[PDB]
Amino acid sequence: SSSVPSQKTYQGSYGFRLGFLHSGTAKSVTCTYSPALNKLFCQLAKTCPVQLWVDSTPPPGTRVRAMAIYKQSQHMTEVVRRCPHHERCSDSDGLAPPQHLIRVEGNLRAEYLDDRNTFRHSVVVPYEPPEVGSDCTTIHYNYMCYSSCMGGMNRRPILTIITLEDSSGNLLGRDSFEVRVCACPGRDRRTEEENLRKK
Amino acid sequence: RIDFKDVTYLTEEKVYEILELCREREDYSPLIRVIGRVFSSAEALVQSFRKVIDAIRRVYTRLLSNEKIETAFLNALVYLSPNVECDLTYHNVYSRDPNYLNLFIIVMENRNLHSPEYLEMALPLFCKAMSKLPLAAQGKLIRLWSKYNADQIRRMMETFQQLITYKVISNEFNSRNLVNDDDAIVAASKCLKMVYYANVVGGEVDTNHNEEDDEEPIPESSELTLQELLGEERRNKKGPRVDPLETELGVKTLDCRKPLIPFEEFINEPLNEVLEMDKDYTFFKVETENKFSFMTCPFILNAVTKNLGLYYDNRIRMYSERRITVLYSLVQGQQLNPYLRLKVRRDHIIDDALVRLEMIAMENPADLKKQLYVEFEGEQGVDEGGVSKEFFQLVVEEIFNPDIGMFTYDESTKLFWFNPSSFETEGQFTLIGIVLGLAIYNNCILDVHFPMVVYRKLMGKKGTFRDLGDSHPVLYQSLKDLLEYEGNVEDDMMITFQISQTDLFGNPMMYDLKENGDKIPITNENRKEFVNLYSDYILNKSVEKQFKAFRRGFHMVTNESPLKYLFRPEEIELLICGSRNLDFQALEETTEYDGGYTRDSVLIREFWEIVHSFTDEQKRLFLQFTTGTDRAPVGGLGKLKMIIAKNGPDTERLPTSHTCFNVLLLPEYSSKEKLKERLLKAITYAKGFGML
Amino acid sequence: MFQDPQERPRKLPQLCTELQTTIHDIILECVYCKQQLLRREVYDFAFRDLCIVYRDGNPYAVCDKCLKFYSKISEYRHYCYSLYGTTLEQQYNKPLCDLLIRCINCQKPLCPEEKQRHLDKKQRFHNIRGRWTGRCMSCCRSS
Repeated sequence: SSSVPSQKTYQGSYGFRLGFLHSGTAKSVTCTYSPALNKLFCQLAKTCPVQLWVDSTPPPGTRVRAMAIYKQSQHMTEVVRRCPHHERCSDSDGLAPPQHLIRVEGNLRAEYLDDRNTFRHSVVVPYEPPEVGSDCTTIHYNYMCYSSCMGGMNRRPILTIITLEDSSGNLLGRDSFEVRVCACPGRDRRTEEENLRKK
Repeated sequence: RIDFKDVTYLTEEKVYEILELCREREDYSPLIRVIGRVFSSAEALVQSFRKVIDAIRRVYTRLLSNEKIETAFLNALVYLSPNVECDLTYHNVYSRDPNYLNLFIIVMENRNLHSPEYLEMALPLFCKAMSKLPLAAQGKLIRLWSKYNADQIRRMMETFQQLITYKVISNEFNSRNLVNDDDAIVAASKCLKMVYYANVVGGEVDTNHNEEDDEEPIPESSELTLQELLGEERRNKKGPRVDPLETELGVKTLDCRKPLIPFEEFINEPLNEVLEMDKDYTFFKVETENKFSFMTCPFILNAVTKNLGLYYDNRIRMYSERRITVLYSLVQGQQLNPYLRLKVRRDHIIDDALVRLEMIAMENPADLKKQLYVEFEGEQGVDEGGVSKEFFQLVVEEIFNPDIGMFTYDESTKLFWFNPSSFETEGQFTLIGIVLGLAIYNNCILDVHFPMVVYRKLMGKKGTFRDLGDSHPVLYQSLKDLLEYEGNVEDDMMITFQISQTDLFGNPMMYDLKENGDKIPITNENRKEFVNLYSDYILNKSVEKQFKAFRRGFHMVTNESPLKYLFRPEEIELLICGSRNLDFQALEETTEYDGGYTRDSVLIREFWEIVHSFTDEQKRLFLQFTTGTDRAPVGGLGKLKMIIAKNGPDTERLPTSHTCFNVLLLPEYSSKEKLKERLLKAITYAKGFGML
Repeated sequence: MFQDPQERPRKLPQLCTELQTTIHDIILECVYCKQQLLRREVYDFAFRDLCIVYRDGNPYAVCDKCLKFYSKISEYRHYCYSLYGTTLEQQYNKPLCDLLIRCINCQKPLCPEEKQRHLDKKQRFHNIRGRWTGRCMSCCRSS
């Protein structure tokens, strides 16, 4: 079946992870992050990256798979599907298959993998040192997907859990992942913070 | 008439043909025009002498067969340099093409510009254009200086130094005009720094001979890993800073072992004794990058000025700690004593210090760095240093006294060392460390005979051939003799791998470096491994625990302070032990008088003459008898503040000097024979009386 | 109770899930003030993006009132690059953020309205080791 790994926190001895930048909760300021609830509201099809760093020099060269697993269990086994409106329309770059939400623009070393372990095409994420030392790693990921296309869209969140495959038998890369494309792309975050802090 | 404008770059054959044509026509004007055209632009020199290397080696010999070429050279080198400034500030020429390191080579190979007429606008402007250069080009140029003979690199370092001397004699320096606001002197200093790094690379530098920091899990201060709680990772701490060129070459000032020329040579005294460091420290630590911090050159400054900077660091440290603690007591309401009042008994001083200072240091290791206000029991008063000085000296002497068995003495070099194989308690070697740090920070002489090894491995080093040749150079010479021994050691002395190892009771204990140390014969097919293993085990790995405790104490009294590289191993000694050189003229010119007696008094003149009647040994023994230390204070006899007061009239009642304040209250006597006899008796009975 | 080195949790809202809790059932204990968690303290901890590390094995949180207690000690003692030129633009490959650091005074990575708040004063800026710290809304005036 489409069993999913547990939601844990496995960083490791060497600390490579994201780092997010906050500039305010203005209407037009979407190059930011939710400091409290750890939520991404960045505008769709917009360039909103905020800086990049890494500890010293992690060894790159191997691609690590990462599948966008849902949260609610009634469709935990569901296979992620691109929006039919985006699938049929000619809006991609041609190389992007009409079955993936992944638009690799913050990096260049990620390719779609037709994984048949659970009938789920799990695209790999670029495991590379960003800028090799600086401040607040934020790899640029912007998704163009509308999840209310009266089909298998069933508006819902998808979480990009990182799975590391290498020479060793251990699977690494378990962080506080966050990927959303539906509902409001950017805008402010104070209102969602307030209406979620009461629940 | 041929203008010779069909040729734009100079080579050996073409210049030879030009010279032949000029000689045949007996006219130097075409040659002057050609040389001016060539030296009017940078690209002409860029394409010049392009090999299809001895051209620069041989052509310059025949350039100097006349006189009219030097007048053209002067204005050519005045004009050319600003073009190089334009081509170096924002042009990235070295990035575009590595074939750019010929211009300054040609400009600098001529060993004749050093005439004083050039060194007003020709070579100073060349130095201004040399100040800016891509950071890899500086290193690449330095490689060829390093891989070269010592004589000519020496010659150019004196020509740069005498240029520096010429300006510092010419230019004026004061508070409103420091020695840094002038760009020419700063640029000359930078190029001299380049020559410095070349010369240090010339010596037999070393990096494997650097003992790794076998630091125990020192009690951390939660404000260091609070940052890791703030969200960062294990920070490469912004503490100790390193010169960028040191990173480029992988060469540190500490790495030098035996240089081609003594490092004292680089000390530019005319600049050095006109330099102020009280505000130079501010220019340095905050790192304002429009000025040059001469501490970045740890070679152009001497003992006194660096020590002034270190003291200023301690002063600003105490200022910051008080600024923090006033608000700490305002809010948290906790009581802290800024004075390090180590109030102890008269005979339990060591153990009282153990039970108080270590406790006050575990809470805050920066408390050791503070100022100490010693207050004994039975006497009271404002301690200006006399009680502190006697505390320090009695601590050292009782530790020097073999009643504890932890400080040993050798008559070969008159130096005090630790016990090689003691079984001490780690607290015993912690008051030595804290007292030593205070002496470095109390501006007080600490009578001690620590060799260079202490001040070196206390800096982060190991010790080497010359460091071994400080206590027992006889073993050094014995192994140096065996170094060139081409015979068979096995068939001559059949000595095993082990030799000996000293202990407390003198027993020749069993100690094999490896397994079967007494069963492995000496092999002559290799000697360097013997050298390396000896330089390891006989120089370290024997006082690991005890000296580890001592070094821990010193590092916890001074860890956050610019002391790791400003002072070389051969430099912190003068801060506490005393100046080796004993020049009496310094004492004469630096004299402070009191007691109401005029400086022009004949009595003082004959007293000084009586002192002159003594020799160097007698002078130093007199200094030991009076001041209490056998060496002159920091800065020698020309930097202290000695006080001459009056005890009373001409009478032999009680001639006594206030040792607490180092005031020589010598009685005023008329007859000279009585003065000579009394002084001879005082010299003969100096430390046997037990007064000091 | 969490002695795993490689599995160390970072964020308290991130730890909110695997502790069998939706948003408001976390109960832990601090270290530097030795007290139970506070809802406002949880909000402020989420307002500064800390990183919980285990103390003597037990991972514990950090309070809010202790903000200016172990941080004010290192704002006037150690000093380094204090310019807005190239003083941290070439010594490292990637220069810097827009104006974000790991702050010591405002203590969150970047406050929204703190870009020019210091610039309006120009009184001994505390650029410590090259970090452009600012001031937060919880410590604006004298409290």
